[PDB]
Amino acid sequence: AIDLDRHHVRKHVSKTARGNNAYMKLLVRLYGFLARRTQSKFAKTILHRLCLSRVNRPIVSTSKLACLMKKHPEETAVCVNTVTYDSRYPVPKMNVCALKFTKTAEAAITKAGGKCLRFDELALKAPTGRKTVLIRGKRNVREALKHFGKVCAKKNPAKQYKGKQTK
Amino acid sequence: SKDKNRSSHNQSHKAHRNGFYKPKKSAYMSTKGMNVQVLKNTKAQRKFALAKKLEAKKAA
Amino acid sequence: PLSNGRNRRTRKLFKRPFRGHGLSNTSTILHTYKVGDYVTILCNSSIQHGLPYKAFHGKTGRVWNVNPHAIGVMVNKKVNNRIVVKRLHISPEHIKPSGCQKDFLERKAAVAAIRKQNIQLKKEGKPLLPLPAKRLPKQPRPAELIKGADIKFTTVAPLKFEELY
Amino acid sequence: MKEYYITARCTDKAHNPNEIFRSRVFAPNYVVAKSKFWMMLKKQHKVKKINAELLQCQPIFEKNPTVVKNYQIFLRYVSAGGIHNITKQYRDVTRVGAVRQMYNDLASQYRTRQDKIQLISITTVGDKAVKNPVLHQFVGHHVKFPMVHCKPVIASKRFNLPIKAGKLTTKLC
Amino acid sequence: CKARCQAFRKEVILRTIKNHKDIEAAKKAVYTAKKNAEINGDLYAEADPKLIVAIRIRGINGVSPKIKKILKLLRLRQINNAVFIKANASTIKMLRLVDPYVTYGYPTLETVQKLIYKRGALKINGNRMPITSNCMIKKALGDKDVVCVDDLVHEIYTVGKHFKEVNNKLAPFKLNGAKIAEKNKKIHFILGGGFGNRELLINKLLANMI
RNA sequence: AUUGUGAAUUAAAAGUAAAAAUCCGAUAAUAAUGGAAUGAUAAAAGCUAUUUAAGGUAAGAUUAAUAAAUUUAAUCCCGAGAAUAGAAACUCUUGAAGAAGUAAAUUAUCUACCCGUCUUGAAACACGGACCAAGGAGUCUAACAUGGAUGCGAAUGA
RNA sequence: AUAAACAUACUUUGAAUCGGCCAAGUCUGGUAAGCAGGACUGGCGAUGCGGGAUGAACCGAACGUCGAGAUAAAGUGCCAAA
RNA sequence: AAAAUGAAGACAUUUUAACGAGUAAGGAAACGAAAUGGCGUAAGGACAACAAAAGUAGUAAAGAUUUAAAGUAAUUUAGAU
Repeated sequence: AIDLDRHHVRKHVSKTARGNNAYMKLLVRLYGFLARRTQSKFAKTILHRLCLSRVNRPIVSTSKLACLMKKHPEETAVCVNTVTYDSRYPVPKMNVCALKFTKTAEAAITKAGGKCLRFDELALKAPTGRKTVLIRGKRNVREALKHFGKVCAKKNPAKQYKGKQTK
Repeated sequence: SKDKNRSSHNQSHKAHRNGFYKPKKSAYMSTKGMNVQVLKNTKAQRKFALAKKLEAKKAA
Repeated sequence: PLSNGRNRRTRKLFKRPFRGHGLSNTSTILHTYKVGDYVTILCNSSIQHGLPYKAFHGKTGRVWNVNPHAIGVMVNKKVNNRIVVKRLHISPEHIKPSGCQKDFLERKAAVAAIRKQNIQLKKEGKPLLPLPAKRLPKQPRPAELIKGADIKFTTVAPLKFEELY
Repeated sequence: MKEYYITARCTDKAHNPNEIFRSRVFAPNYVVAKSKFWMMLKKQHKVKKINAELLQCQPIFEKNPTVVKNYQIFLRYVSAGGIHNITKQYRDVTRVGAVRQMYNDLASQYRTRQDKIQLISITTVGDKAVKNPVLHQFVGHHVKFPMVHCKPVIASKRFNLPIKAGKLTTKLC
Repeated sequence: CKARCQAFRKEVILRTIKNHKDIEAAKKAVYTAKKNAEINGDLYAEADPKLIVAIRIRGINGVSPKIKKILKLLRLRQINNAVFIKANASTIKMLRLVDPYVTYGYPTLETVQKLIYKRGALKINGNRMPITSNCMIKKALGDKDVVCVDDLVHEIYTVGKHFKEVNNKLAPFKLNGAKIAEKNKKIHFILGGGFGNRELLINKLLANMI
């Protein structure tokens, strides 16, 4: 035979839309077409982020969008994830393109004079991406990450899943 | 029922399947336990430089 | 089956060099170590206090912190299937400056001498010098001609066996 | 078996680079011949391949491969006991031919494989200097013997029939 | 439009003529040096070869980890696989270490020509594409000033400036079977075996192997 | 005490030092003539013919000067690119009186130790198994965690 | 210098497993053992194929279903292809 | 694995390249370029002659015995009694 370091195994990268969502299937069909034809790194990025699992597409709040759009007045924030609403802080005027908008987030963005776009309108208006800012939410804020590891560790102890008689 | 005590057979073959995990770069850059006076000087300048950086931000 | 003492199997490792007993040179305590330097850990049995563990003997490490009496050294240690970072604090008596970068610092200096000439030469507009050639493994030597005027021949043949008794 | 003429020089501190080593090496090819040459240098002059340059390696062809000569070979071989020096004589028309006989003859009479024999020298001796008990009889002028019990010869493999017809016979030949 | 095909064909001829000039001119210079040295009675020392072709002789079973790594560094991962290797202190020591598993020597130009023309291939986009045109060679090695198959042959034989990049693109050759040795492949070629350094005699083996 | 052979060496003649045959070295390649396995059928970056001419690096040829030359000059020859024109559609045998293939039985050459399990190792002189049918063994409730799909999101559930 | 993008760095969750055995240009106890125990590596276990008549470990070589060739260990009086 | 094409064709697309041994063990379902592909048993909700009589059945169901066909295989299909 042949002395290979390792045998061929499936590459651990998603290439389609997870689940049976008919609309999310068409979005991947649209951006898989755009990235192949336009050969734009922006469409390759949006296509890749559309294929992540739900846990890997964390939310972005209106407060975080406002901070990132401060020095970008006429721009379009583009986050492939649900956009929630931070009720603690005001929402300025800005245009956001996202997969889904919370009822309160959509009201707040619209009431400020902004716009809530979907990814087909963004591809229709800015296919290769010209006045957009790519944004993704934080991943390590998940509480599940606290318990990972060994809680007896000297350096970075875990968080000891609560249970029988935990003090 | 005497049994074999210990053997290092096949141990190196195991340790190299997933080879020796080198530490990342951040391991070598830790500063815990440095010289006391050196940390004081570094903290003093980082506080001075940050305040100067911040007042310009407040100015504009 | 050895024991688990801190200084086991050190009859030969911790022995002082032949005719090298007593005090050490004063260069050991006078040499100045700076953070980022390369040092070699060399346990000195004559100074029992602060003796580094025998597994670090002869290991080349980097200085990461300099204290009033001790020099912090950062070396690599091998564990089950990984490599960990060990940070120590040894007195200067148990370490020694390392020459691991001795020849590298000559090549760094030679290229700097050429670069300093190149900037000047470009100021006068004259052509600039080329950088020194990189080291190569011993290359196949080229063809050559040998003048036979000063050439002598000695025949080579198997030798008749002679008894050593 | 072929004979080669090999020369080389040593370029280092120990040996001055104005002294050239020569040898005449018998080997099946030039690659084997060079290996014998390098071991002679290494075991007799502390010369190694990594610090020496080969110059020439040319075959030596027999000048008149039609004249019968009595060859004498001085060799040393290693047995179970120790190391001994032997002097065997062969009658052939080529130097490489005589060495081929010597290797075959030593492997049979003494059961010594080739990698125990070092050919010190091979020369040519006179007609009356042959001392081999059997070979001494064929060096005279009036050698004459009837080869009896000849098996009949076959022109080629074409006529090598398995079963023949009629009776069989040898030849007083 | 497609007028570049004629210009490309002309350009290839110009390169081919130039390459054969360099090979023949260096061949002549050596020949006269030997001739003149004999006239003067002097001694002429030939230059050591700069190119080596190595063939993997044994299987993939029963190899020490040190030997296993070296054969992977030389891309000899299969029995009856030949690659071209530069000659220096590093590689010669590496080939000595794996001597029982390889046989190697110094190829001739005709050996390089036949191997590249018949068994040649290139790694394009991770695909071992066999050589069928100069356009595929121009695409892969255009940045290295190798635009036809004769630049590929000339560069390998003379070991030019871009030998590493050209050689690393050439996929390891897959060869046939042949009579490996006289006794067996368990002894060195010096003893009449199969492995080891065969010097120029590796061309006879490669003749029955290509 | 006249003569014979003779390795080796030498003179003169012949010889520009490429015939053929054999041996010793070096090689194994281009080609041709017959086949085999898997295919294809189409016209060309086929092949051929006519024009000019990049080239022929020991060696396409003849010459001359000279020569242990892959040393120089001349004029003959051929000729790559390119432009212009040319050409490939076939025979025979067998088959609903059974072709090709496939299946069953028998024969012949090669080939084949008892399944399951414990075990480093069983075809084992280790254990269960006389044969057949039907039944026959990771399920349900409850708590937690990870993970993939789902709704909503400072709320979610009610 | 050489190799490396289906490279590299991983993160999470989890299965089985920790009765082993053999070889040797190796070692210790023993008179010695197809004995007991170890260092390094390759194997058998988990592994069929070609050869050694037969064989867990030896030699070549590791396996999708096939056709044609050149081979390896090793062989060429008949069984048995040469 | 990478390129190309992609509302429906179809054989789970087209091309190129590398690869395919294996005990214990793992790879749940769904995921158009599909994050392994499938066969079988029984029951529940649907669909099954698109023009107002809409799957098969006394012009012979299920079952049983065999003969052939499809599938690498689990199995399926059809004829005869």
